[PDB]
Amino acid sequence: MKVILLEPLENLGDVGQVVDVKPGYARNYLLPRGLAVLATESNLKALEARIRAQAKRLAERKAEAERLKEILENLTLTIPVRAGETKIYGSVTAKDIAEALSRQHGITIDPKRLALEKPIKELGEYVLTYKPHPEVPIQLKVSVVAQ
Amino acid sequence: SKVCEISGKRPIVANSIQRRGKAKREGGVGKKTTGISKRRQYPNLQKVRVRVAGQEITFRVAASHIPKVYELVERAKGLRLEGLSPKEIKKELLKLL
RNA sequence: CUGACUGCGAGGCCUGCAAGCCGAGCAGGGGCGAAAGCCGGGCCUAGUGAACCGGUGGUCCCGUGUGGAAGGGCCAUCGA
RNA sequence: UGGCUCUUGGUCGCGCCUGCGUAGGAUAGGUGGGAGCCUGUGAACCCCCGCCUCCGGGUGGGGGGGAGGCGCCGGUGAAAUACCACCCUGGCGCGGCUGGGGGCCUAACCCUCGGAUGGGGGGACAGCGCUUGGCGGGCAGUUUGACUGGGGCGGUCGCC
RNA sequence: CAGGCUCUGGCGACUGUUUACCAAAAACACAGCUCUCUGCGAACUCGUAAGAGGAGGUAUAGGGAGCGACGCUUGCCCGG
RNA sequence: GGCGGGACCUAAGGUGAAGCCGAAAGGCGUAGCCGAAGGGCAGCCGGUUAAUAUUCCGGCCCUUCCCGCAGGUGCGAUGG
RNA sequence: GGAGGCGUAGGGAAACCGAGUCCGAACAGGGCGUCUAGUCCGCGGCCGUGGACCCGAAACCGGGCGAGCUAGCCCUGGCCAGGGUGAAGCUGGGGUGAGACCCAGUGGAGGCCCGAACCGGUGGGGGAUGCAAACCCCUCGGAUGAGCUGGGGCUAGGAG
RNA sequence: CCCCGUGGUUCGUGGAGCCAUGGGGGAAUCUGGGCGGACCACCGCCUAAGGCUAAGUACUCCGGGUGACCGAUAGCGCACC
RNA sequence: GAGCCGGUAGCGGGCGUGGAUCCCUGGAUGUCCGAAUGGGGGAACCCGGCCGGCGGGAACGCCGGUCACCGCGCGCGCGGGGGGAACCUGGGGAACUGAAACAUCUCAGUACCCAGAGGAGAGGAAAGAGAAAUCGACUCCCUGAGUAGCGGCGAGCGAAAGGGGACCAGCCUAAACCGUCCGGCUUGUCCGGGCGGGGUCGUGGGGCCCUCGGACCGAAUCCCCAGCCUAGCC
Ligand SMILES: [Mg+2]
Ligand SMILES: [Mg+2]
Ligand SMILES: [Mg+2]
Ligand SMILES: [Mg+2]
Ligand SMILES: [Mg+2]
Ligand SMILES: [Mg+2]
Ligand SMILES: [Mg+2]
Ligand SMILES: [Mg+2]
Ligand SMILES: [Mg+2]
Ligand SMILES: [Mg+2]
Ligand SMILES: [Mg+2]
Ligand SMILES: [Mg+2]
Ligand SMILES: [Mg+2]
Ligand SMILES: [Mg+2]
Ligand SMILES: [Mg+2]
Ligand SMILES: [Mg+2]
Ligand SMILES: [Mg+2]
Ligand SMILES: [Mg+2]
Ligand SMILES: [Mg+2]
Ligand SMILES: [Mg+2]
Ligand SMILES: [Mg+2]
Ligand SMILES: [Mg+2]
Ligand SMILES: [Mg+2]
Ligand SMILES: [Mg+2]
Ligand SMILES: [Mg+2]
Ligand SMILES: [Mg+2]
Ligand SMILES: [Mg+2]
Ligand SMILES: [Mg+2]
Ligand SMILES: [Mg+2]
Ligand SMILES: [Mg+2]
Ligand SMILES: [Mg+2]
Ligand SMILES: [Mg+2]
Ligand SMILES: [Mg+2]
Ligand SMILES: [Mg+2]
Ligand SMILES: [Mg+2]
Ligand SMILES: [Mg+2]
Ligand SMILES: [Mg+2]
Ligand SMILES: [Mg+2]
Ligand SMILES: [Mg+2]
Ligand SMILES: [Mg+2]
Ligand SMILES: [Mg+2]
Ligand SMILES: [Mg+2]
Ligand SMILES: [Mg+2]
Ligand SMILES: [Mg+2]
Ligand SMILES: [Mg+2]
Ligand SMILES: [Mg+2]
Ligand SMILES: [Mg+2]
Ligand SMILES: [Mg+2]
Ligand SMILES: [Mg+2]
Ligand SMILES: [Mg+2]
Ligand SMILES: [Mg+2]
Ligand SMILES: [Mg+2]
Ligand SMILES: [Mg+2]
Ligand SMILES: [Mg+2]
Ligand SMILES: [Mg+2]
Ligand SMILES: [Mg+2]
Ligand SMILES: [Mg+2]
Ligand SMILES: [Mg+2]
Ligand SMILES: [Mg+2]
Ligand SMILES: [Mg+2]
Ligand SMILES: [Mg+2]
Ligand SMILES: [Mg+2]
Ligand SMILES: [Mg+2]
Ligand SMILES: [Mg+2]
Ligand SMILES: [Mg+2]
Ligand SMILES: [Mg+2]
Ligand SMILES: [Mg+2]
Ligand SMILES: [Mg+2]
Ligand SMILES: [Mg+2]
Ligand SMILES: [Mg+2]
Ligand SMILES: [Mg+2]
Ligand SMILES: [Mg+2]
Ligand SMILES: [Mg+2]
Ligand SMILES: [Mg+2]
Ligand SMILES: [Mg+2]
Ligand SMILES: [Mg+2]
Ligand SMILES: [Mg+2]
Ligand SMILES: [Mg+2]
Ligand SMILES: [Mg+2]
Ligand SMILES: [Mg+2]
Ligand SMILES: [Mg+2]
Ligand SMILES: [Mg+2]
Ligand SMILES: [Mg+2]
Ligand SMILES: [Mg+2]
Ligand SMILES: [Mg+2]
Ligand SMILES: [Mg+2]
Ligand SMILES: [Mg+2]
Ligand SMILES: [Mg+2]
Ligand SMILES: [Mg+2]
Ligand SMILES: [Mg+2]
Ligand SMILES: [Mg+2]
Ligand SMILES: [Mg+2]
Ligand SMILES: [Mg+2]
Ligand SMILES: [Mg+2]
Ligand SMILES: [Mg+2]
Ligand SMILES: [Mg+2]
Ligand SMILES: [Mg+2]
Ligand SMILES: [Mg+2]
Ligand SMILES: [Mg+2]
Ligand SMILES: [Mg+2]
Ligand SMILES: [Mg+2]
Ligand SMILES: [Mg+2]
Ligand SMILES: [Mg+2]
Ligand SMILES: [Mg+2]
Ligand SMILES: [Mg+2]
Ligand SMILES: [Mg+2]
Ligand SMILES: [Mg+2]
Ligand SMILES: [Mg+2]
Ligand SMILES: [Mg+2]
Ligand SMILES: [Mg+2]
Ligand SMILES: [Mg+2]
Ligand SMILES: [Mg+2]
Ligand SMILES: [Mg+2]
Ligand SMILES: [Mg+2]
Ligand SMILES: [Mg+2]
Ligand SMILES: [Mg+2]
Ligand SMILES: [Mg+2]
Ligand SMILES: [Mg+2]
Ligand SMILES: [Mg+2]
Ligand SMILES: [Mg+2]
Ligand SMILES: [Mg+2]
Ligand SMILES: [Mg+2]
Ligand SMILES: [Mg+2]
Ligand SMILES: [Mg+2]
Ligand SMILES: [Mg+2]
Ligand SMILES: [Mg+2]
Ligand SMILES: [Mg+2]
Ligand SMILES: [Mg+2]
Ligand SMILES: [Mg+2]
Ligand SMILES: [Mg+2]
Ligand SMILES: [Mg+2]
Ligand SMILES: [Mg+2]
Ligand SMILES: [Mg+2]
Ligand SMILES: [Mg+2]
Ligand SMILES: [Mg+2]
Ligand SMILES: [Mg+2]
Ligand SMILES: [Mg+2]
Ligand SMILES: [Mg+2]
Ligand SMILES: [Mg+2]
Ligand SMILES: [Mg+2]
Ligand SMILES: [Mg+2]
Ligand SMILES: [Mg+2]
Ligand SMILES: [Mg+2]
Ligand SMILES: [Mg+2]
Ligand SMILES: [Mg+2]
Ligand SMILES: [Mg+2]
Ligand SMILES: [Mg+2]
Ligand SMILES: [Mg+2]
Ligand SMILES: [Mg+2]
Ligand SMILES: [Mg+2]
Ligand SMILES: [Mg+2]
Ligand SMILES: [Mg+2]
Ligand SMILES: [Mg+2]
Ligand SMILES: [Mg+2]
Ligand SMILES: [Mg+2]
Ligand SMILES: [Mg+2]
Ligand SMILES: [Mg+2]
Ligand SMILES: [Mg+2]
Ligand SMILES: [Mg+2]
Ligand SMILES: [Mg+2]
Ligand SMILES: [Mg+2]
Ligand SMILES: [Mg+2]
Ligand SMILES: [Mg+2]
Ligand SMILES: [Mg+2]
Ligand SMILES: [Mg+2]
Ligand SMILES: [Mg+2]
Ligand SMILES: [Mg+2]
Ligand SMILES: [Mg+2]
Ligand SMILES: [Mg+2]
Ligand SMILES: [Mg+2]
Ligand SMILES: [Mg+2]
Ligand SMILES: [Mg+2]
Ligand SMILES: [Mg+2]
Ligand SMILES: [Mg+2]
Ligand SMILES: [Mg+2]
Ligand SMILES: [Mg+2]
Ligand SMILES: [Mg+2]
Ligand SMILES: [Mg+2]
Ligand SMILES: [Mg+2]
Ligand SMILES: [Mg+2]
Ligand SMILES: [Mg+2]
Ligand SMILES: [Mg+2]
Ligand SMILES: [Mg+2]
Ligand SMILES: [Mg+2]
Ligand SMILES: [Mg+2]
Ligand SMILES: [Mg+2]
Ligand SMILES: [Mg+2]
Ligand SMILES: [Mg+2]
Ligand SMILES: [Mg+2]
Ligand SMILES: [Mg+2]
Ligand SMILES: [Mg+2]
Ligand SMILES: [Mg+2]
Ligand SMILES: [Mg+2]
Ligand SMILES: [Mg+2]
Ligand SMILES: [Mg+2]
Ligand SMILES: [Mg+2]
Ligand SMILES: [Mg+2]
Ligand SMILES: [Mg+2]
Ligand SMILES: [Mg+2]
Ligand SMILES: [Mg+2]
Ligand SMILES: [Mg+2]
Ligand SMILES: [Mg+2]
Ligand SMILES: [Mg+2]
Ligand SMILES: [Mg+2]
Ligand SMILES: [Mg+2]
Ligand SMILES: [Mg+2]
Ligand SMILES: [Mg+2]
Ligand SMILES: [Mg+2]
Ligand SMILES: [Mg+2]
Ligand SMILES: [Mg+2]
Ligand SMILES: [Mg+2]
Ligand SMILES: [Mg+2]
Ligand SMILES: [Mg+2]
Ligand SMILES: [Mg+2]
Ligand SMILES: [Mg+2]
Ligand SMILES: [Mg+2]
Ligand SMILES: [Mg+2]
Ligand SMILES: [Mg+2]
Ligand SMILES: [Mg+2]
Ligand SMILES: [Mg+2]
Ligand SMILES: [Mg+2]
Ligand SMILES: [Mg+2]
Ligand SMILES: [Mg+2]
Ligand SMILES: [Mg+2]
Ligand SMILES: [Mg+2]
Ligand SMILES: [Mg+2]
Repeated sequence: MKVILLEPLENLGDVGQVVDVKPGYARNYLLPRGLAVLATESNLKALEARIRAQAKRLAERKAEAERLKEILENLTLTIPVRAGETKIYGSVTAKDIAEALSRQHGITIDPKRLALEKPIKELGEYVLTYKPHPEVPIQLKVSVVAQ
Repeated sequence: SKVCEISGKRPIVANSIQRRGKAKREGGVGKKTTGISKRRQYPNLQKVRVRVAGQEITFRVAASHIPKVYELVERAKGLRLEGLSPKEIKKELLKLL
């Protein structure tokens, strides 16, 4: 008797998988405890539809992030600050990088996503990863300049 | 020893036919019926307790139709059944047949 | 040497029925006899069992839309 | 009517190993492919351990050495050899799927608990459905002959 | 209105019970003896079942069978 | 109104919301209900009629419910 | 109204053939056939089928009706004159180291005694189209118990 | 649909199909499925597992019509309280 | 259309050509029991709830309305209950008897019990028949035919096709797809549940997608009427 699992179950199957078990183990254990539903036609259509919708929103995320990456990499964020020699008096942070990318170019970007462990305290040309979506990293070249 | 609540399966009346001798196909003289009596063939009735809308429903259903019952529960996923007594829920499920 | 025959059987004994009994002769292929002939078991009178059901061998007659098969029929013999 | 585990049994899926005549280098599974394969995916050979021992070996290994060795050739028998397949003989270890057993689990099912979408106990047994064989005057339907100096008992029953 | 008595046997220990309407007994019952079943959702009985009785009891208890106060006893045969 | 019975109570049993079982008919079943010669409840004597009386009448008692008055108290139940 | 029925062809298990056909190798011999009927209605005799000339069982089966008689049980009430015997215990005494136990008194036990009511029905006589489809007289058994009895209830036919 | 136990049909296990189904197993959607008497091939017929449908048919409590039916022991058990 | 107050005369009183008695139809009244149904109950009796009225009426009593249970449908509506001589279908289902015993067989799916329906009931539009290169729902009568077959191949049991007749009628759903309302949470091209549209076939039909074409039938339901029945008249 084929069933659709609801949770990952040890030595039996993964969540969402269609497995084959004795009718007693399903009627008197899996289905009561809400661990699996009957593999009927209706909820099989439902599972197919949920997989379709999940892959659809995943493709939406990856395509939106690919468009956003096509936006960047063809630009250099130039941030003027006050600095003496190569050391900056203040510090350019992710919040400041975001304020710059929204004031010029006009891109509202998530500052928490920008991989930046310590505030930028020196001048020059940097490359930082943005990562809006895993496996889709974005290289941003920022020119921290003075005056 | 009663009725299936899903298929309506009822006890039937069959005959017990006692036979002796060798069959003609096996080179024998033939089967001689040495007695017929009446007897009852009941369904394989069993109890099936399912949870529906929070209430416990019991079904006295023949074994051969245990899956059918679960179909009903599936088909009951779109009914206004909250608060109703077990008997009313059972009537609803049977009306879904 | 195998007539302890196969295909028949005029005509009778007996007799409620059904049975039981004797049987010349015609043909088929035979046995013995030089031949005439004889041989269809046993000097004779007991040594037995009707049908129904089924087994075996043969036959190739019927074969449930057609061709086959299943199952039966017919000939022979078995199970009192 | 289910979960787990152990244990044996059967079959397949792989890893596989295993096969002993005269003769013949030695212990030749079979039918083929087959005239070359193999070594830093480190050689002829040296010792220690499992394994099957037809008492000769076979083979998995390890370390040293660290680059040689076996085919076709011919000996040779029915079949003759490196190397590559497929498949048998029998064995083992993982596994499929099961047939028995042993052990455990709870959730079907059963019992119970001022408390019940629960707790506790039994537990896939018991009960019950269909089927198999058996026991079965507890009960039911019937049978249990004729002749005959009455019947019974004895004797008789067809044929010469 | 109101016991005849005594001696001595058989059977049943006793008071009881029974063939309404031919048998009141020596028959049945009986306390008591033994064998046997039953661990409790007991065995067993009634019922197709549900459910009851057993028992709101628990082996010093419940079912079955036999024997039948009590005294003294109750042997041999397990092949069917 | 006072005796007996009902407008009170329960017993075996009967019925029977819930619930369980059975081809049908129906069978069980806690609660509740019904169920009396049991529990509970207030009348005794005498007279009178052709025929009735603890029933009409006479004398002397008594109960229940409704309303009102006064006094008194946390009153109040199918539950304890 | 011609659907259909009977008759006009039989023989053969049939295939099939046909005044013939069957067994058979047979043109042999025999079986059954062929040398023509029929059919419809009325009536009568007898037959098959129905209850079949009429009356009669003991019985079998299905569904109901009965425990106002009787058997047992359950619930609730009631009745048993009078007399007799005198268990345990208690009390006092005797006894003893203490006891057992002995004696007197008190006590009022029992499927104990006698015997009415009440429940029975031993023996005899009567009765025998009876007073009576089980009675009458005499006598006799039990009568505080396994006693009797009123009312209300339950169990029935292969069942109680 | 197949197997096991049966019922129905003329069919009593018979060569036993067809219709139905108590138990066990258990499909497919026209290239699908059932039947034509085990079975197999060919050739046909048909379209299951949802439901309804007058009329022609059965009966006589009742009303009426008619008897080579009865005539008070007959005729319904009752002519009648 | 002249008598009348039943069978029923009498006593004692009345009515009718101003149309009585009598007959047909509708209506009113209809105590108590009974499916009996407010509750109980030993049928025709007993005892209540609520609203309204009566008596001097609060206690007591009378009056009128109303209150059982089950099923279906959003406290309220509709339906159900029981009876009926036979006839009908379904669920159960004997035995004597026959076989000159008896068990398979017969009697027989009869008797009876139970549930249900109706003036009828059942059945009915082919997953049929069976060999006809064929028929065309079902029911009923005749025939086929005591044939085919069944059967301790005993006793016995007993079809269908076909043909002749009576009658004559065919339909609605499920599913594909489409729409809508509702709610489930696992948020959607989702699943489920109502309703609407679409659709009903065997020469297979239907849905969807293209491509061409744009009134005649007619109920079994409803309305009206002839005819008929329930008194009579010449
Ligand atoms: Mg049997
Ligand atoms: Mg046979
Ligand atoms: Mg044979
Ligand atoms: Mg037979
Ligand atoms: Mg059960
Ligand atoms: Mg279950
Ligand atoms: Mg099944
Ligand atoms: Mg199954
Ligand atoms: Mg002769
Ligand atoms: Mg003769
Ligand atoms: Mg002879
Ligand atoms: Mg010759
Ligand atoms: Mg010769
Ligand atoms: Mg010669
Ligand atoms: Mg010669
Ligand atoms: Mg010669
Ligand atoms: Mg001769
Ligand atoms: Mg001799
Ligand atoms: Mg001689
Ligand atoms: Mg003889
Ligand atoms: Mg015979
Ligand atoms: Mg015979
Ligand atoms: Mg034979
Ligand atoms: Mg032939
Ligand atoms: Mg042929
Ligand atoms: Mg054929
Ligand atoms: Mg061929
Ligand atoms: Mg052949
Ligand atoms: Mg043959
Ligand atoms: Mg043959
Ligand atoms: Mg024999
Ligand atoms: Mg099992
Ligand atoms: Mg355990
Ligand atoms: Mg436990
Ligand atoms: Mg447990
Ligand atoms: Mg446990
Ligand atoms: Mg089991
Ligand atoms: Mg016996
Ligand atoms: Mg007997
Ligand atoms: Mg008999
Ligand atoms: Mg019989
Ligand atoms: Mg005999
Ligand atoms: Mg005999
Ligand atoms: Mg005799
Ligand atoms: Mg004699
Ligand atoms: Mg003589
Ligand atoms: Mg004489
Ligand atoms: Mg004798
Ligand atoms: Mg003699
Ligand atoms: Mg002789
Ligand atoms: Mg003496
Ligand atoms: Mg003596
Ligand atoms: Mg005695
Ligand atoms: Mg005694
Ligand atoms: Mg005495
Ligand atoms: Mg006595
Ligand atoms: Mg007597
Ligand atoms: Mg007597
Ligand atoms: Mg007596
Ligand atoms: Mg008598
Ligand atoms: Mg008597
Ligand atoms: Mg006497
Ligand atoms: Mg007596
Ligand atoms: Mg006596
Ligand atoms: Mg006596
Ligand atoms: Mg003793
Ligand atoms: Mg003892
Ligand atoms: Mg028991
Ligand atoms: Mg019993
Ligand atoms: Mg029993
Ligand atoms: Mg019980
Ligand atoms: Mg109990
Ligand atoms: Mg008990
Ligand atoms: Mg008890
Ligand atoms: Mg006990
Ligand atoms: Mg004795
Ligand atoms: Mg004795
Ligand atoms: Mg002594
Ligand atoms: Mg002793
Ligand atoms: Mg012995
Ligand atoms: Mg022994
Ligand atoms: Mg011995
Ligand atoms: Mg009173
Ligand atoms: Mg009152
Ligand atoms: Mg009362
Ligand atoms: Mg009360
Ligand atoms: Mg009461
Ligand atoms: Mg009852
Ligand atoms: Mg109920
Ligand atoms: Mg009770
Ligand atoms: Mg009283
Ligand atoms: Mg009283
Ligand atoms: Mg009083
Ligand atoms: Mg007084
Ligand atoms: Mg008086
Ligand atoms: Mg007074
Ligand atoms: Mg006051
Ligand atoms: Mg006070
Ligand atoms: Mg307070
Ligand atoms: Mg107080
Ligand atoms: Mg109180
Ligand atoms: Mg109070
Ligand atoms: Mg004829
Ligand atoms: Mg021939
Ligand atoms: Mg001739
Ligand atoms: Mg002739
Ligand atoms: Mg003539
Ligand atoms: Mg004639
Ligand atoms: Mg004759
Ligand atoms: Mg008759
Ligand atoms: Mg007659
Ligand atoms: Mg006659
Ligand atoms: Mg008679
Ligand atoms: Mg009998
Ligand atoms: Mg008998
Ligand atoms: Mg009876
Ligand atoms: Mg009594
Ligand atoms: Mg009595
Ligand atoms: Mg008393
Ligand atoms: Mg007295
Ligand atoms: Mg007394
Ligand atoms: Mg006294
Ligand atoms: Mg006394
Ligand atoms: Mg006294
Ligand atoms: Mg004294
Ligand atoms: Mg004392
Ligand atoms: Mg003392
Ligand atoms: Mg004393
Ligand atoms: Mg005394
Ligand atoms: Mg005294
Ligand atoms: Mg006494
Ligand atoms: Mg006494
Ligand atoms: Mg006395
Ligand atoms: Mg008495
Ligand atoms: Mg007497
Ligand atoms: Mg006497
Ligand atoms: Mg005397
Ligand atoms: Mg005298
Ligand atoms: Mg006498
Ligand atoms: Mg006398
Ligand atoms: Mg007498
Ligand atoms: Mg007397
Ligand atoms: Mg007397
Ligand atoms: Mg006396
Ligand atoms: Mg006396
Ligand atoms: Mg006594
Ligand atoms: Mg007593
Ligand atoms: Mg009494
Ligand atoms: Mg009584
Ligand atoms: Mg009594
Ligand atoms: Mg009883
Ligand atoms: Mg009873
Ligand atoms: Mg009875
Ligand atoms: Mg009887
Ligand atoms: Mg009877
Ligand atoms: Mg009897
Ligand atoms: Mg008996
Ligand atoms: Mg008995
Ligand atoms: Mg079958
Ligand atoms: Mg059959
Ligand atoms: Mg049959
Ligand atoms: Mg046959
Ligand atoms: Mg058949
Ligand atoms: Mg077939
Ligand atoms: Mg079939
Ligand atoms: Mg089935
Ligand atoms: Mg096709
Ligand atoms: Mg196919
Ligand atoms: Mg079929
Ligand atoms: Mg067909
Ligand atoms: Mg065929
Ligand atoms: Mg075909
Ligand atoms: Mg067809
Ligand atoms: Mg019509
Ligand atoms: Mg008439
Ligand atoms: Mg006349
Ligand atoms: Mg007369
Ligand atoms: Mg008369
Ligand atoms: Mg006269
Ligand atoms: Mg009449
Ligand atoms: Mg009469
Ligand atoms: Mg009058
Ligand atoms: Mg007058
Ligand atoms: Mg006058
Ligand atoms: Mg009227
Ligand atoms: Mg009433
Ligand atoms: Mg009433
Ligand atoms: Mg009222
Ligand atoms: Mg009532
Ligand atoms: Mg009022
Ligand atoms: Mg008032
Ligand atoms: Mg009034
Ligand atoms: Mg009123
Ligand atoms: Mg009705
Ligand atoms: Mg029937
Ligand atoms: Mg019937
Ligand atoms: Mg039914
Ligand atoms: Mg019976
Ligand atoms: Mg008869
Ligand atoms: Mg006969
Ligand atoms: Mg007979
Ligand atoms: Mg006879
Ligand atoms: Mg019979
Ligand atoms: Mg007969
Ligand atoms: Mg029959
Ligand atoms: Mg039947
Ligand atoms: Mg009848
Ligand atoms: Mg009715
Ligand atoms: Mg009609
Ligand atoms: Mg009709
Ligand atoms: Mg109809
Ligand atoms: Mg119908
Ligand atoms: Mg159709
Ligand atoms: Mg014919
Ligand atoms: Mg025959
Ligand atoms: Mg028959
Ligand atoms: Mg016809
Ligand atoms: Mg026709
Ligand atoms: Mg006509
Ligand atoms: Mg037509
Ligand atoms: Mg929808
Ligand atoms: Mg929505
Ligand atoms: Mg849906
Ligand atoms: Mg939808
Ligand atoms: Mg198409
Ligand atoms: Mg229509």
